[PDB]
Amino acid sequence: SYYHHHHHHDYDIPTTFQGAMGSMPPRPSSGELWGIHLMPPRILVECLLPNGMIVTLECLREATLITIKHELFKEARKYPLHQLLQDESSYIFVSVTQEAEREEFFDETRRLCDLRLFQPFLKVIEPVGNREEKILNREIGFAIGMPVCEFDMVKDPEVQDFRRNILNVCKEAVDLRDLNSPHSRAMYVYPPNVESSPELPKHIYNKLDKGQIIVVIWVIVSPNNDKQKYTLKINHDCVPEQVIAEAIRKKTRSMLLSSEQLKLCVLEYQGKYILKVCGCDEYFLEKYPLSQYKYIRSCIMLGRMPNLMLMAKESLYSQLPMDCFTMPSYSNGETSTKSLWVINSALRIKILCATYVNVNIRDIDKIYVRTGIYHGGEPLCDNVNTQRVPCSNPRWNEWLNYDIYIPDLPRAARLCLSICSVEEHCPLAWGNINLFDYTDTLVSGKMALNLWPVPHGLEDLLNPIGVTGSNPNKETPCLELEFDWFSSVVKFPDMSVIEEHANWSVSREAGFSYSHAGLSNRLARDNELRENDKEQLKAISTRDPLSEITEQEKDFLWSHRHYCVTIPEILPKLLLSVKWNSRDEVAQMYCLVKDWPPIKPEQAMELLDCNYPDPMVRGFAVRCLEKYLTDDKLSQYLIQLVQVLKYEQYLDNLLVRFLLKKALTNQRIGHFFFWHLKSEMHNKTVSQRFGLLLESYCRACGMYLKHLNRQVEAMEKLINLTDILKQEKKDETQKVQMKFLVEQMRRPDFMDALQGFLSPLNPAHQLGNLRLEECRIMSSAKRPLWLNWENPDIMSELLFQNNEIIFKNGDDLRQDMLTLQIIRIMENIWQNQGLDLRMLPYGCLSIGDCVGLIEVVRNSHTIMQIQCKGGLKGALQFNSHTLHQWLKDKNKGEIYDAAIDLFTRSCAGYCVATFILGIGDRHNSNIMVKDDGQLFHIDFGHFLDHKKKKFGYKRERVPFVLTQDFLIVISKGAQECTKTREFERFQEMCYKAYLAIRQHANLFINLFSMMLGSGMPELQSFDDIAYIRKTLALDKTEQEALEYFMKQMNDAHHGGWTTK
Amino acid sequence: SLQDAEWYSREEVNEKLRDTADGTFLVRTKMHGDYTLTLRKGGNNKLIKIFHRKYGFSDPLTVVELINHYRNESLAQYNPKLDVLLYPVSKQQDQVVKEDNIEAVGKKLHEYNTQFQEKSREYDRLYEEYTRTSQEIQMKRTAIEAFNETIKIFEEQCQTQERYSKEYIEKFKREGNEKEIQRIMHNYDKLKSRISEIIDSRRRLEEDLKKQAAEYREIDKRMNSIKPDLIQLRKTRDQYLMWLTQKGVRQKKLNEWL
Ligand SMILES: CC(C)(C)OC(=O)N1CCC(N)CC1
Ligand SMILES: CC(C)(C)OC(=O)N1CCC(N)CC1
Ligand SMILES: CC1C(=O)CCCC1=O
Ligand SMILES: CC1C(=O)CCCC1=O
Ligand SMILES: [Cl-]
Repeated sequence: SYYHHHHHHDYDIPTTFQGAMGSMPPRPSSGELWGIHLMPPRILVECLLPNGMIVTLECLREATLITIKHELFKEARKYPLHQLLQDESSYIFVSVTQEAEREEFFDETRRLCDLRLFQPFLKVIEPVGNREEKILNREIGFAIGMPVCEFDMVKDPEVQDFRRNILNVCKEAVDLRDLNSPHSRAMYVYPPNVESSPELPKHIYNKLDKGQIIVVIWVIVSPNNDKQKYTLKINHDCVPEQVIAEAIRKKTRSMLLSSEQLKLCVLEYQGKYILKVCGCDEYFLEKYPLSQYKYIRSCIMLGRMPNLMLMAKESLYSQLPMDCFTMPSYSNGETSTKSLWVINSALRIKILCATYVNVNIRDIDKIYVRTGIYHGGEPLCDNVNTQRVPCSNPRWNEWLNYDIYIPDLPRAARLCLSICSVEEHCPLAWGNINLFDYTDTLVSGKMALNLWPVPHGLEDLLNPIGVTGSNPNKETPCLELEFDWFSSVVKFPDMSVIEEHANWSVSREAGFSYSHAGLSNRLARDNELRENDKEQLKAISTRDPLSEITEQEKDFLWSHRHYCVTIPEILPKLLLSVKWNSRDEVAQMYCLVKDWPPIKPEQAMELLDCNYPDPMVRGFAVRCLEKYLTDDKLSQYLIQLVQVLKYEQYLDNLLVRFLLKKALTNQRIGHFFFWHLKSEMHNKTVSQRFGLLLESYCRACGMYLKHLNRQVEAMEKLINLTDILKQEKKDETQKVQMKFLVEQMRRPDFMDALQGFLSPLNPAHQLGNLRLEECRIMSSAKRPLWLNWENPDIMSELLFQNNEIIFKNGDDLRQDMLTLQIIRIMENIWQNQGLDLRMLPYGCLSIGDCVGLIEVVRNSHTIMQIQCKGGLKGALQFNSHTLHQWLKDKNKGEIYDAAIDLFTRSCAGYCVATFILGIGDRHNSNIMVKDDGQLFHIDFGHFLDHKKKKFGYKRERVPFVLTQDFLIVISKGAQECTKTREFERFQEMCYKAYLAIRQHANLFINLFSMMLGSGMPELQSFDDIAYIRKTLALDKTEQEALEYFMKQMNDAHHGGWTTK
Repeated sequence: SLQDAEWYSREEVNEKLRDTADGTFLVRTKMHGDYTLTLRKGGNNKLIKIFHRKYGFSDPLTVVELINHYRNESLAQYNPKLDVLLYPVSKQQDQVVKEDNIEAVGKKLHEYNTQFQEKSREYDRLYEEYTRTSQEIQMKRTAIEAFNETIKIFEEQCQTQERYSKEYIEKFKREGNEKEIQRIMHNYDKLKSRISEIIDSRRRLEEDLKKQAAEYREIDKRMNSIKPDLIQLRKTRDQYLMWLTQKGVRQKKLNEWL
């Protein structure tokens, strides 16, 4: 009587799922030889000789091409026509690779497994393409992962025009480098790792003797071995030069040197050295206050005494090799064509036939093409075609009639369409086209458009945030169509022509007369506006991007568009208040933007999202970044910029040219600029775009291409390895798997590829030898590898003797990537505005399709481990105090007081960020505490309450609920923690924290706006972002927000939160 | 009636206006203005302020009075580019089996939400197979190119020896002819049957490609028949939850059903 004896007949258990052993889905991608992850340890390879003879060598997987060539010509003696062969030296190996291109293997030190051979065979030939140096485009196409020759045979002129034009940028960067060489070359390679502000927060400053630090300068003599401390006590804001002098002073004071003789010895010795950070490739190369470099300010906060090293400039300038940039092997219109403004007709578009429509005829009645014109928002009434020839061979030969005159199309206009099913309305596929091409030319003719599948979150019919262009996947709904042909290529009008039409349109407003019905959209006030109006405009200015503007407010804004120049930051709102369907209006907005005041980058980044697709706009936006955005602030927001490239109409554009230049000016920016582009290469919305761009970077970046190629190879090894652990070696004991992992890693190709390279998490840190005994597979079902390298620095000891990072094939890292980045920003916001809350945004990097690197924080345990270890023999109930007891066990004396302050600071910050970002429910196995008492969250899962997709609504969840465990520790050790001054303070941190992040809500909204570009199901459209609008309470006043927050925090805890 | 007008925050307005037709509408800081007509046009939401001191949009000032007139009329005459209040859609006791039980409407809310959440898994499940299949397909196509490209090298290799080999039959001949040409022919016979294998390999991939491309269509086919159910199930579930939130507040009681 449990189930009312009701059977489920369909239910079948015998191998019925993704649920059973429910983890790890990222497949598939292939490795060493076609159809197999890891080639056999001994393998037979056919060697095709120039005499036509197939001799077949059994040789080792790990065998070098020098080894294999040598054995081939020893074995080719035993086969006929031996006299027809040259010396082995007059030959090179060639074979067909897995990218389906015939690579000539020039670097014969490479091993048979590392070549990606498709089938195991090699062909012998004399070296064609006499510029061998040039056919190290393989370097580039390994770094990129698709061969350079795959671009060379692309028809599309835009792509080919991109490739040739973008070289402007590459030359200019390379020129900027070799300018004050060797200094500026070192400046490229080793840019100063520096906070944006020289100013110091009051809480940092008080951890000194009214502005003094103790440093420790290190120096060496012979052979290296012994080094000598020289423990200075300098000012916090003195430059590296000064610190270098004082070290030398102390070094070279003597009883045999006078006072003057010392000073004269100082000057000669001084500028022959520069400061290195002990333990990693970081250097202090320009006049910044010592506090400003990030290693110092970390050392101040952590209670550490910096360890710098005196480094000979010439021992450094030794290790910089020359970049030597080479121009590649790949090195208009008929006049009077048109003003688009001559064309005297409406828009109409012919919808011809969809081919590959995959639908149940039994389920669906009828199908039709929906369409519309867009600019982010839509220039006219959206229209469809009739529900003709439903399902089978869907064929309409209609002209759709769009009520917009062709002159009124804006430069950035786009047709967005979608095939639908029938109130049973329901999209099947979708696809968008730019109504102009890259050469400004109106689209006229026939276009075949292969469509994209309807994603998870989108219920709407049409999807105009989606990417412009046809789907690279052929076998998909191809809906072909026809645009109107006007007996001439129609081009978009020149800025010289628009600049005049605007200057006229303004003069025509000056003669329009008195009372005007719908005055709404023009002044009437003239030079003297109302005092009440001029304050209503600054009110609109202050509101966030997601507080949508009303038609009154838009008209209002537009009517005082010339006063809006006094309040530059209004621009985002003004632009959205333009009727883009009116060239009279638009032309004027082009003149406003032309010399509108520069604005701060955090506000000019709003202008590069999908709601601002215009060129003139996004120009101004880049113009802002060129002025203000520092090399620091760029590398914080780099992700949000690379993502935002997706929203540009054409390959060649000012943002792409800005970032590329910066990436080649700064090898740190470059390093992440590479990996973020390389990350998304699997995604066919950007494969082409990002490939092309990555080609440019890789051609221009100098030696770092060789460094990246190594990093790249390390990752591939690890992907291939875990891929086997996750497929063949599933259903084997840890013991069996671990033995497979070590077996593999001991092979020489793995020992080569995984040992001597740079951490992609921070290419400062080198990775030396692998310590395999500390290498192991974690307990997770994804089979993350715990990897451990010997830091090969001179001063490993002084920083960390062992580096270790987790490689995790399986999980889409890029949500964590973001939330951690968001936390990193929230920290800097709080702290630089004086209030110490210590977040630990641990490093995370996605380097592919659910493949990535997470930084291990050493000495930190899950609350669960703290309670597993601290838990009494008789399995009954864990004690709430065991956290607190464990923490005392680490921190004892005056130390204890400080560790609680940290735990109380870190906990307050991690409460507020969590509530605001709506991240996954916190619980004992995803919260961590460090020995020194810093608390921090890991494994965030989803972010903006993405499980509100299932039900949701006004859940406004508290994800970090402070159980007793936490409260006890906050209030030393008392009964009824809820009622102490220790906990009063806590609350006031949380209130001051929440309001800090609430007054920057623009930034955070914007950061999420810009991330819509990536295919995170968490960020599908602006309403996804809108949760943060509610959580911060931006509709209300700050006092109402404070009480809302208190309320929200009170209810989850059930008592604790209401005074002030 | 001004309170209980059928149609009478920003975010949950949009989730009610989400997936409705051209012409659909409803009404919504105190300092800013009073009420806010949120009219939908072609997928985007036009907000229009109602100022009160009379109620109105701007000049012609002479809440329920203002909205009824326009229901007959277009908003183009007040403000130029609004050539569009036809659908006052804000009822949800039209269907919901009219259930005045309240508790049984709550049970039904779970029922549909389970059926929905069940359906959203199968939809997510198929989207992955689709995208894995797209990947496995193009990986197959790129292999085929390499298979052909390989064979070209082997075809060229069986041709390459025909040049040198049959120059090294005619010259000499007598000098170990049977002992020589045998082991040149053996090589040549190993070479061509190897081609015969590689072609037989590639063929076998292409038959698999069509079976893949077949399955691929079936994933899309079944995706598109799960989508419309998934919309209407979701849309019925919003309305069953609206019906509840009308009568009794109980915002926290919802969580067990959902
Ligand atoms: C030192 C500091 C963490 C501020 O440096 C960065 O700005 N980043 C940006 C994100 C990268 N993944 C790590 C380095
Ligand atoms: C040729 C290629 C770039 C694939 O090779 C490497 O990845 N490496 C690592 C070992 C070599 N000795 C130096 C460069
Ligand atoms: C047009 C506007 C927007 O920028 C996002 C889509 C819905 C809106 O109201
Ligand atoms: C214990 C073993 C394993 O490693 C995964 C679950 C099933 C097994 O046989
Ligand atoms: Cl961690």
